[PDB]
Amino acid sequence: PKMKTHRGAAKRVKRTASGQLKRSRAFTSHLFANKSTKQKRQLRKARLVSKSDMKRVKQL
Amino acid sequence: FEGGQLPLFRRLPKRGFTNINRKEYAIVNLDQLNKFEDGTEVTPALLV
Amino acid sequence: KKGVSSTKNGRDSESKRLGAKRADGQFVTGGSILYRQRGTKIYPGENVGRGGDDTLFAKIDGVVKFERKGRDKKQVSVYAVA
RNA sequence: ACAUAGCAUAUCAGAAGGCACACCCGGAGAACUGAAACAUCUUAGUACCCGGAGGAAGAGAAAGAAAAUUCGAUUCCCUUA
RNA sequence: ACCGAUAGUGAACCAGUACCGUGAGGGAAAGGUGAAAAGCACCCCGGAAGGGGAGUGAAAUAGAACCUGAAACCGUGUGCUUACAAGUAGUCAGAGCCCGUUAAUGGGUGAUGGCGUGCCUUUUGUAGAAUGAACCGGCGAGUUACGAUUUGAUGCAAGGUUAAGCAGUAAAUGUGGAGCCGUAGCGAAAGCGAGUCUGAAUAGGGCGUUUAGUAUUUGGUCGUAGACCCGAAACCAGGUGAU
RNA sequence: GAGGGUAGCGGAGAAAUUCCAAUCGAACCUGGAGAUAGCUGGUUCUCUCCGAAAUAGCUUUAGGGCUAGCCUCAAGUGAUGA
RNA sequence: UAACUUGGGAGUCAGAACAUGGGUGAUAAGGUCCGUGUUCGAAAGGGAAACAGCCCAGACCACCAGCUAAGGUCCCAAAAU
RNA sequence: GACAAUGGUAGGAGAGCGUUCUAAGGGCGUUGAAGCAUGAUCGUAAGGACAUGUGGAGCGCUUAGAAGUGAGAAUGCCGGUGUGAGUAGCGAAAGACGGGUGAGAAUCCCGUCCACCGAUUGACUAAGGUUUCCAGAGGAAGGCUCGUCCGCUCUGGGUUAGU
RNA sequence: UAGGCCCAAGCGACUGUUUAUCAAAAACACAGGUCUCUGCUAAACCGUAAGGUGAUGUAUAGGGGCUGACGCCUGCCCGGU
RNA sequence: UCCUAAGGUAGCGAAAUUCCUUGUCGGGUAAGUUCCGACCCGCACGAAAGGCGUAACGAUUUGGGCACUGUCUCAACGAGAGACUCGGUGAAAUCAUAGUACCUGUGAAGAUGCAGGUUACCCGCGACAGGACGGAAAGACCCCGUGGAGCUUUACUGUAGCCUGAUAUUGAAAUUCGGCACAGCUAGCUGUGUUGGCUUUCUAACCCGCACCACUUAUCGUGGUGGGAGACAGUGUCAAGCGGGCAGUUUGACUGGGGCGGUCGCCUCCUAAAAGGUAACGGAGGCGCUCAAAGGUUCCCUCAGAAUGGUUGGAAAUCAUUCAUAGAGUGUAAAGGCAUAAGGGAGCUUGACUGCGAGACCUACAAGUCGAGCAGGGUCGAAAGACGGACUUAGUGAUCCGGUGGUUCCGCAUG
Ligand SMILES: [Mg+2]
Ligand SMILES: [Mg+2]
Ligand SMILES: [Mg+2]
Ligand SMILES: [Mg+2]
Ligand SMILES: [Mg+2]
Ligand SMILES: [Mg+2]
Ligand SMILES: [Mg+2]
Ligand SMILES: [Mg+2]
Ligand SMILES: [Mg+2]
Ligand SMILES: [Mg+2]
Ligand SMILES: [Mg+2]
Ligand SMILES: [Mg+2]
Ligand SMILES: [Mg+2]
Ligand SMILES: [Mg+2]
Ligand SMILES: [Mg+2]
Ligand SMILES: [Mg+2]
Ligand SMILES: [Mg+2]
Ligand SMILES: [Mg+2]
Ligand SMILES: [Mg+2]
Ligand SMILES: [Mg+2]
Ligand SMILES: [Mg+2]
Ligand SMILES: [Mg+2]
Ligand SMILES: [Mg+2]
Ligand SMILES: [Mg+2]
Ligand SMILES: [Mg+2]
Ligand SMILES: [Mg+2]
Ligand SMILES: [Mg+2]
Ligand SMILES: [Mg+2]
Ligand SMILES: [Mg+2]
Ligand SMILES: [Mg+2]
Ligand SMILES: [Mg+2]
Ligand SMILES: [Mg+2]
Ligand SMILES: [Mg+2]
Ligand SMILES: [Mg+2]
Ligand SMILES: [Mg+2]
Ligand SMILES: [Mg+2]
Ligand SMILES: [Mg+2]
Ligand SMILES: [Mg+2]
Ligand SMILES: [Mg+2]
Ligand SMILES: [Mg+2]
Ligand SMILES: [Mg+2]
Ligand SMILES: [Mg+2]
Ligand SMILES: [Mg+2]
Ligand SMILES: [Mg+2]
Ligand SMILES: [Mg+2]
Ligand SMILES: [Mg+2]
Ligand SMILES: [Mg+2]
Ligand SMILES: [Mg+2]
Ligand SMILES: [Mg+2]
Ligand SMILES: [Mg+2]
Ligand SMILES: [Mg+2]
Ligand SMILES: [Mg+2]
Repeated sequence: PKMKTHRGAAKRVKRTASGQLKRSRAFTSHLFANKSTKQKRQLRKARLVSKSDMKRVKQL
Repeated sequence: FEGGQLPLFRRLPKRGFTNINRKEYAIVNLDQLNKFEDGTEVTPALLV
Repeated sequence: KKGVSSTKNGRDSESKRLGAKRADGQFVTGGSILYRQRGTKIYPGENVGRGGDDTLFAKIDGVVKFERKGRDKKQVSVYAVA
């Protein structure tokens, strides 16, 4: 039976070598510091892709 | 599975939607034409 | 086999990392952090600017020197020259 | 009371039961387990039970797919994935 | 490139039979004389069973518990050795007496000295008075299909590659280019392109560009299947039982 | 003593959690079924080279796990390590 | 004589005693809890009568060869009455 | 010729022997194959040989494949054999003697004497069990001993209804 | 072969039954007492329904609690469920 | 006097109930924690989960006498079965290999095996029970598992049943009481049409475990006839409330073993061993905000106290003079800072901005803070410059899902 990816990978985009998350803590409270609200861009995931590179394999 | 601690794909939020018509042009670069001659045409019946 | 009294406090804070983060002599870069404190234990000198009550950080390139100019006060300067 | 249930004779062989119940079609239909517990979910419309046929049953001759220029009943195999 | 009697169906053998259960239902063991029955006429001890001769046969040391006959284990005379001794049974020195080898710095026995608390699992640690084994045989635990990623191999090179089917010693070879991956990325998307994206910005940033991918396979490891074996109380269906 | 009835989510009980084919806080026999087991026990041939940890963070988590830390081959960079 | 970057494969998350700086305990423990070293775990030998943790020292195998460490030198038992 | 290195668990990395089968090449086998027993031999290990017995018919060696591939532990499974051991136990109780049979007699058969139940160890009927019933013959196995005997084996027989 | 007896307390009134196979009792039943439900296809049960028990019975009779012969007796609170 | 719905009457009372307790006192015995009678000082008796007494009865529980005896001080001997010796037959649990001594000591802290002594020739039968942590059951006690069962309840979510409405089967007639659509008059009434309900009243549906007749000789059943109920019920469909009768289920961890008590994240010291780091149920404290000015800027000023006197006298609420280095103050707890003020006033104003960010520190990850300078628009200042919140460090909560305001974006033939 084919390897079945699981669809928590609506949350990551394969760049050309590494993953790409979207930075957490978005909504539900903005009683929070102003230059920290300015941090809303995205980063590539760290080197814990060791623990997940058999889960997101067919997004390629 | 981090052992009861919720995994890495529960903290990160989801965004996007794909499409229903996402016309994917077959992107031929311009360098590949430097092989043939007579300059007649390039053609979706010939460039295949 | 008797019921012993209840303790009261426990309850520590976490930590913060303090102290020197670069040292006398080496070569630093214009954003780096020299020293940081919850107060003013080291004043700034030339080419070093304070932050929000913390994190004496070098303005521009060079090497660092520690220095005193009063009887108790101490300051940090960076000279870009080499 | 008029006829019908009812009742009495004579013909007929139609049925019932069994099957390898392997495969199929409808009726009815659990839980152990996975989620590191568990109730929506999933194990699964799976196993047990019952009904009817066949050497194959079901589907089937567009109130369809499609969007270009359209081709064309149903079933099954590979890709779409 | 399936097993050869503890394997293979439970069942090679007058098997779902003996046998256990009131019942529903469980459920074994047990193959081989020789080429041919030529299956020991006769003689002897004994009531017989057995036995020694004779006899058949290449072989009865092949006698119907029958080819081959290993170990535990119970025995028979023997070469060395033992009744003043403290012992996880050996090992290393070494006397005396007996035997002569796949002929080599020879084999067996051992009066006396040093040295010394078996094995496995489990543990911070074990001789452990922690567990496990009576002993000897036989059986008995990382496997396969499908995928994903990795190095090692081998074809071809900006290209590599066939699926189902159809022909064909159930021939692994011919055709089949539907598809997949790669040659270009960025952004949620429209769209743009060697660069886009956020952005008022040609400012600054994140991800790219300068080229090696691909098909099959030997390894290591993951996923879905029971997925290293052996073990639970317990749940839910469908029935048999008031002797 | 002879016939008979009541059957598991049930039956019978002068009530004890007693009895139901040497039993029972819910009988037995098949089938789902090789249930699950973060728990014990077991895992078989030989030799070379190198060879640790018993800690940190977070968890219905404390005898379990995931990541960093410490070892190992294979490539590189190569003077950064003592 | 290492170090670091990348990529395959793990195992550990039940530690213990000594020597010292400390909390708790009663300047009690082979106690518990941190720092910091060593050894054992995963290390056999020699000494401490025997004795995982103390003292010397790290076993590739042979030989009926010599110096030495820790501890010792009348006898059991190698060496000075 | 040097030069250094070689304790070791969990675990990581290489080189290796052996077992069963197939493919190809090349052999040994009634002048004695595989296994079995014995031996002082050879390789660094797993292991490889060679003579001699027993054995009566199908095996090696090189290369290369594929795996149901290796045993000392699972209160493992099955089949054998022991230790305990000539030890505990012979499943209530009154027998003694003579004769006979017999190869063999405390145990079987005949006699006298003795004891034992006697609202039962007596005489009958149903329930069950299914040849155990009787005669003749036998001694392997059964009977907690023995055996000539039997509820066991062998051969041949036995049950009659109008009430 | 055929009964030991007396005095005096505690819980049960009694005869009876029970944990086969460690408990025979001070437990359970019992006649009596009392509250409440039930007007006849009765309520209450068993069954999904049909059927049946109650009952071929009719409130002086049925099912359901709680006490346990007889004697003297059963005091106070309707805020709460 | 305070509160409750009321506050325990009768009768018993150190009892099957009395902890302190062998309560004190009287009988019984010389001696009496148990028994008997009384006391009330009922931890915590009490009136149908019944109180107090009761002749008869019990294989009942407790105490005391008499008759009697090997129960005992104190054992002895007789009879029989086994045990023992010989002939017959002949098992079993167990078992790493064994030629298996004792002392003191060491050790996983209780030795047949080890060190040091001491004492013992080889071999069997009859007994005894101190060891071999002897055998027999993968300890039932305790504690763990995100293991199961059975039971309970105002745990959560459900369900068999039961009560009540709507609407169908389901028809006729009347009385009324309405709202709504119109007219006319004095907010309110007449007619006037929709239009719901509400009471009744019939009769063909339906039901009658309702009597008679036929199938038939029959309590079921079918059919007619007469009666009684009657558009209700019974039945389906949808909706509410009842619902431990019955089912699947959850019920945390830390812990000098567990429940009990207390804790669970952030901030600040100390322990912490002069970088950072560093535990314990070790010692001390806080927080889950507050401020339109207590934020930004430009100027200017320096304190709490100690004296010394002066209408009122707090010892001390104002006023001056002098000596005052921080002994005051900083919205909040502590440490580190501050007299260039980062403290106190006075004038203007919103930078408590938008798009960002080289590079660092911390770190498993997610997070977390510090940022020179760049553009657009400003505020204050003469200008140089400062300003992307309060002297720092606390004052908070992933994801998923939903709401509101924009949007050059998609919007499943085309719009
Ligand atoms: Mg064989
Ligand atoms: Mg047979
Ligand atoms: Mg001959
Ligand atoms: Mg032999
Ligand atoms: Mg000794
Ligand atoms: Mg270990
Ligand atoms: Mg021992
Ligand atoms: Mg054992
Ligand atoms: Mg009966
Ligand atoms: Mg009970
Ligand atoms: Mg009973
Ligand atoms: Mg199983
Ligand atoms: Mg299953
Ligand atoms: Mg090494
Ligand atoms: Mg100490
Ligand atoms: Mg330490
Ligand atoms: Mg070491
Ligand atoms: Mg020694
Ligand atoms: Mg000595
Ligand atoms: Mg080694
Ligand atoms: Mg390996
Ligand atoms: Mg062979
Ligand atoms: Mg074995
Ligand atoms: Mg055993
Ligand atoms: Mg004896
Ligand atoms: Mg005689
Ligand atoms: Mg009969
Ligand atoms: Mg006999
Ligand atoms: Mg006979
Ligand atoms: Mg009684
Ligand atoms: Mg009562
Ligand atoms: Mg009473
Ligand atoms: Mg009221
Ligand atoms: Mg007294
Ligand atoms: Mg009294
Ligand atoms: Mg009352
Ligand atoms: Mg009462
Ligand atoms: Mg009685
Ligand atoms: Mg005897
Ligand atoms: Mg004897
Ligand atoms: Mg000791
Ligand atoms: Mg001793
Ligand atoms: Mg003896
Ligand atoms: Mg004894
Ligand atoms: Mg156990
Ligand atoms: Mg009728
Ligand atoms: Mg329940
Ligand atoms: Mg706990
Ligand atoms: Mg405790
Ligand atoms: Mg420090
Ligand atoms: Mg549209
Ligand atoms: Mg549309």
